[PDB]
Amino acid sequence: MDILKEKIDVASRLYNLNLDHIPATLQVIEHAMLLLKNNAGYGYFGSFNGKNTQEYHSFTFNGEYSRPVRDDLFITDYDFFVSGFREFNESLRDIGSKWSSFDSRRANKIIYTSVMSVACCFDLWKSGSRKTPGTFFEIFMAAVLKWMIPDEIFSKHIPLIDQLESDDESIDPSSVSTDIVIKSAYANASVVIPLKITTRERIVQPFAQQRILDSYFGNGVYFSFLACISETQQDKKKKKVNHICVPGTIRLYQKYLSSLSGMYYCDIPERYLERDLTDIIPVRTMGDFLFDIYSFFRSQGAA
Amino acid sequence: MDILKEKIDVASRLYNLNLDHIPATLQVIEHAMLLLKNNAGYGYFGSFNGKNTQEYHSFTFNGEYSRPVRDDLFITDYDFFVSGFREFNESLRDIGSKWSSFDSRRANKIIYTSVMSVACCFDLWKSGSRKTPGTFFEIFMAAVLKWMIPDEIFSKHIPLIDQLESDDESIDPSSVSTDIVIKSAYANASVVIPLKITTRERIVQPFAQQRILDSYFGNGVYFSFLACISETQQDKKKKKVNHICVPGTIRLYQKYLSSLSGMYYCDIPERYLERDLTDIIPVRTMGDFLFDIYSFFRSQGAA
Repeated sequence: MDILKEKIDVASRLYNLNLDHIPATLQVIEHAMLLLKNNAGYGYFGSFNGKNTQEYHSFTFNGEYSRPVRDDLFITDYDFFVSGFREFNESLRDIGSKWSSFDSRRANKIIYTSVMSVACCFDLWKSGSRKTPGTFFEIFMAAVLKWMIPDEIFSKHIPLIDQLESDDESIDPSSVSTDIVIKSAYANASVVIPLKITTRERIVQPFAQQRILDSYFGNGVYFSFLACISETQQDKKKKKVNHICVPGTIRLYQKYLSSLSGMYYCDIPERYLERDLTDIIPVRTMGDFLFDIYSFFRSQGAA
Repeated sequence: MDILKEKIDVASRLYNLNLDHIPATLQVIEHAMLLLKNNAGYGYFGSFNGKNTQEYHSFTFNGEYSRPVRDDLFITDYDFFVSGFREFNESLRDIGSKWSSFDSRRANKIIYTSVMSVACCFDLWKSGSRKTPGTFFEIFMAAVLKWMIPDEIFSKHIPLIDQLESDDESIDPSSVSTDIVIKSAYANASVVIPLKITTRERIVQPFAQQRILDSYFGNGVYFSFLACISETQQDKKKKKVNHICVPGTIRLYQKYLSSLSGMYYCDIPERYLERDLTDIIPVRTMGDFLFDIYSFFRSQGAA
């Protein structure tokens, strides 16, 4: 409960110190999962309604509700999740040769569960920076991306990215920038992975950053892939789920501000699945994310 | 108290309907001023400390405090303010011929007082959209800019600006975009005035917008001038005032994201007065703002 924060802080500190943080981060997953399992109620909460219906569940504790959870996506069985996680782990070693839709669906479900397990724990036991789930999301992904392409350069900091993130934190201590830079060992090209659970008004931020990097380093050096969990919004009173989408804005951004290589969600909002977006920017999955990122580095750039 | 909101709503509705809103907006100033005068305590609150000291005052009511107010800037005498306002009004008619430092200082002090009088009323009597002071700031400035250059085209809406503002509001109903577009009657050029009391993380927003307009309409069609009140932040516990500045970020933004014509404050943060910013972007005053904007249109563009 308060053991969870301590446990994150351990993994968070290892990460900043730039040490092997993966064991300590798995320990956070283990503990968040067992916490919800032994203390939290779990039921149907509300639905999103558009072209289709999407049902969402919530974890409960002493009245309080967690953010909405796609039950069809969250693995609510611990032993299931444990053996799932190991196979997910081994499939990343041979993603070059095999990456079926079953490999993608489970990578997606695993990432979702891992991040959302930590997130929901904070919604119920409200202890931490309130930006800690965002922090765990970065740490976790940094963990997985390391298992997968362990030969690419992780430990580079770029001055202008550090500038934007330092200044961001100096404004709002609760809204802090988590971006991952992976540079290719073999060519002068690298990816930049802005991580956010949900985007809200910070949707311009990856676009603006891409623009800045293009006009500072030149056009084919940095490629941005955006990783998210959802765009869900809880309406706690009416027991239903919104999807906060700005399709017009993203199109303006893609066309006239800057181009990103892709947008990725565990829980893709139904609105973002349409051609008005997908024509001009890939909107894929967190399982698709891993392959796309790997593919980029196999290609040595240019994707 | 609750009469103030009703009174703003009247002026706000006239404005959106695109009618003469100036009388109804002066009535809001009249009433906010008399409210603070008859009900509010007024004392020294705290200071900012850097290269120099800057003392700030606050209005009080039933324990509650208003945001910090530069006493040297706010006109706390009603009759003073009233005769001040009229002369300010007449000087805008002949700003071409005369605009001394005394004309600029009083324009600055008048704008400051008008906007901050409404703002502090909301901090004490907490009734309204919580974005209403921002709303009044736009309305007020739109009022003054109309007295000054009454021959330029105010009533144009640009699709892509409407898109960004509509989407902004759809995300956060409390954080809404207030930008003024004035198009020159005589040449294909116009200004875009993003208004914000303080900027916070929304500092990228005018830069990104400028970029988008340059890459959609071409480079010499839109020029952005940023109008603010301060960058003050209250620390209610320690009784002192911070200045939330991001000088590195604005430089990155000016150089690599987009160029704005100027940045204007009633209460310019001391940090923004340095050459590292002022070399690459004008950082002037709200009194200087009026002349600069007028100058732009006298020039018929290009400034």
